[PDB]
Amino acid sequence: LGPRTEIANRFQSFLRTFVDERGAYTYRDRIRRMCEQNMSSFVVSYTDLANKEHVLAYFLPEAPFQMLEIFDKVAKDMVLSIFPTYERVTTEIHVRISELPLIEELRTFRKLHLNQLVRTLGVVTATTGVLPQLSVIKYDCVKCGYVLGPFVQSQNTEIKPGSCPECQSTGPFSINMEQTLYRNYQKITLQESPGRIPAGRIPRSKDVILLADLCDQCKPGDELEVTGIYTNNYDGSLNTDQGFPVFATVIIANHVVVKDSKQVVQSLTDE
Amino acid sequence: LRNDFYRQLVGKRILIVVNYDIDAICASRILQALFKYDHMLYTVVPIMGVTGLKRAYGEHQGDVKYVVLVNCGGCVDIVELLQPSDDVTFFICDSHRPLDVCNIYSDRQVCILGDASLEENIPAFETIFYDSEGEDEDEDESSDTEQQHDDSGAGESDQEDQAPRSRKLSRLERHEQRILKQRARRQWESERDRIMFEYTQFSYYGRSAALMVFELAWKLSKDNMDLLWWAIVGITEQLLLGKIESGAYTLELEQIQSHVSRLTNKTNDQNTMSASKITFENDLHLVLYRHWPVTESMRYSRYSSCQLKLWTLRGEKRLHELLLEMGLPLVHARQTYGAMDLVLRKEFFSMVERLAEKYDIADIVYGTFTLSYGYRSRYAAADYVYALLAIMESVKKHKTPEDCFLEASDALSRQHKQLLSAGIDQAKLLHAAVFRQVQSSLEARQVHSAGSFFYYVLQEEHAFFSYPYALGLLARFLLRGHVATSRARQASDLPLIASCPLNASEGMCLLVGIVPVREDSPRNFFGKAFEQAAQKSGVALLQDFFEPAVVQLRQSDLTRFLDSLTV
Repeated sequence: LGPRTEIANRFQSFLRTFVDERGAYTYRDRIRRMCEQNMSSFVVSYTDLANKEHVLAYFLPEAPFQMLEIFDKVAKDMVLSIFPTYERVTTEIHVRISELPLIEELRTFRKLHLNQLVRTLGVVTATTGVLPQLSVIKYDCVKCGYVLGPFVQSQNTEIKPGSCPECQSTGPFSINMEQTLYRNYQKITLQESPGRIPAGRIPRSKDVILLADLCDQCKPGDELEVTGIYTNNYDGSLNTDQGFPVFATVIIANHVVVKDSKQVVQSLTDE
Repeated sequence: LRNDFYRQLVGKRILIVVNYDIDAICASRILQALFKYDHMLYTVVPIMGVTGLKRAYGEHQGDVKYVVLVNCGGCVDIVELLQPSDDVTFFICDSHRPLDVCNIYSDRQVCILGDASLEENIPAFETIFYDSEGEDEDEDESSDTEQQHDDSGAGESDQEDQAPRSRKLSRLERHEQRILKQRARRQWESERDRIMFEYTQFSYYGRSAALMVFELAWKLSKDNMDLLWWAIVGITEQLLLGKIESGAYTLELEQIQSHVSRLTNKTNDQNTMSASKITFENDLHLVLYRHWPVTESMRYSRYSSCQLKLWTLRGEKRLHELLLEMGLPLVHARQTYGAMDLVLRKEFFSMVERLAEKYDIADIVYGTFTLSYGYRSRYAAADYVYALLAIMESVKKHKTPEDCFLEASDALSRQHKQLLSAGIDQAKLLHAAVFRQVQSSLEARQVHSAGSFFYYVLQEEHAFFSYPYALGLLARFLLRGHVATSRARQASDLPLIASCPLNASEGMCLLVGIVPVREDSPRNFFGKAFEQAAQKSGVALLQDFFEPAVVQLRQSDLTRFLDSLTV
């Protein structure tokens, strides 16, 4: 729109306009430094974001999903436009945040926190190993023997259009094991620390999702700080019910931070 | 010429191929071929030194009249070297050119291939041996010596007004009856200004050892592709215009291509396996584009490194940034270039040649050749020679010097190749062991200037640096190393020395001389320059090599010799 175009423009006229470190801003060059090491995990400052334009604190929680998407789109359209040399290897991006003036302990988050901006910590426990999932929907026709084609995918929902090279026909189908896009996976099970309990009873816990960029960093019993966001499996079997819906809650990680972080770590001041 | 003299060559001979060199083997195996062709049996030889040579001739105390040595000659009036030579035919073909005149003259037992645009040393014999002062080859007024000796009628003859020749001026006395000696020394010394310009200030190399030999055997109708490659090897050794000069590169682009391209024995049917006739392409002296990944071989050459300074981290940062603009993947930067995928490994040099124009390197690309035997793989221009130098493997068995020579000459066949990969491997491990010392010595600040030069000394023996080729290579990586980054622009131009321990040889503290930066044609003082201190104090020095730039001392008899050799 007129205004709904200006989101990406604000990012563009942010990353090379809001400048500190005595000139020659990070996000002028920090993105270059991300492309250099082949990471694709650029991270953003909420502090600096508010120091530029406060506006995108309220325009986030109504759908932080679309905020993050409309950001990383800008990272591509900048990178491959100025670094078309990049356009072989990965050519896909998403960004992170590390400034949220809040720690929500566990046993603190409830129905108001639904599907919006979050922070919390805890302790790791046993979880899964290393697996991928899918990323794109494509099958194979057999009435005409064609491909159904690739189809636009919703987060956990079916598509099934009639349009396809088989005279837009062939309701039935089969599926291949290739020509389709993949995505690593790993899980976590988060517990709360033995210091900040309610002083003597059993503790609480909920589970957390990490994604293909995010695996083989955690371990059982490790130190941590994560933004994450509040999930909802939208149906853990609604019907003629219990005395209670069998619902659950997860957090999906955007930016995980280790609070030990025993590697060579810090950025550089300019001088 | 020997389109006439070669027709002398049928009887017995001895073909000696003087101390280790790539000119040597390439120039000689062809002639071994030639000479078992016209049904001659002959003798090839390893040379361990001028004493090895002299005992060798001693062991061949026959009258083999067609004696042959190649890539040597400037040692003596070698009739003085080789007395029993009476009219024996020798042949010199050396590119160590600053050679004596008594070897040139005496048109008896030598081959004056005197052909050069320098007509500068014509009376160089017409006064040193032809004139003399205060001499005994003369007569006296008494009647007991009333015989005419070898009267040159010059200073070589008497100086007491007895000189029938020397008819330029007066007889009895110019200003005195012995002003003969005065003018003798006038010319003697005023033109030792030019004699000492020869052989006592500087040395160099000249031309090929064996491209002349290619043209020789070309006139007998031989299109031996492999002989083109062997001579290519002989030149690409010291094609290294920084090591020892080619010069003619942009002229041999006409010469050798004209030898080989114009005569196209098959213009339409050559798409075959065996020895599909040689090609030519413009590529690098990047070490070993082919069988290694980038990121190690982008790191051990000096010229790629010194201009971008990688033995510290920051060079790697800018390196990665230029891989960035290149957009090479790091994995791909750590798989062998051939082990890469296709399109990158095709377009690699295609891009690098033009967008390295803009970032601190200009002088990496060259003009050279390459070819297949078959379908195994596509060998490279120099990866023989850098496999060769790794065969100078001075093991303590005492046979391995000459044996490694014999092995090497048995290598460049199309047959023996299981060893050639061996040479590659040995070469690589040494090549990054080179780098392994530079960081240690630079940042330990071992760059001893000690006055008018830079200077190195080392402490114990490495099998790398037992022998001196590796030693010159050490000196010729550090030098650029240090002088890039520790200096202002004033003092980047001074020469270099380097000790070389030999724990093997009871303690001798070997040395090699090497020159300051970026003066290709202005070459070594050290044709003689070290010998100053040899005169001044003088202690157990050697000059055994026909290579000039080398000595061999005691373990510890150098430092005071050096303090004398300050100047």
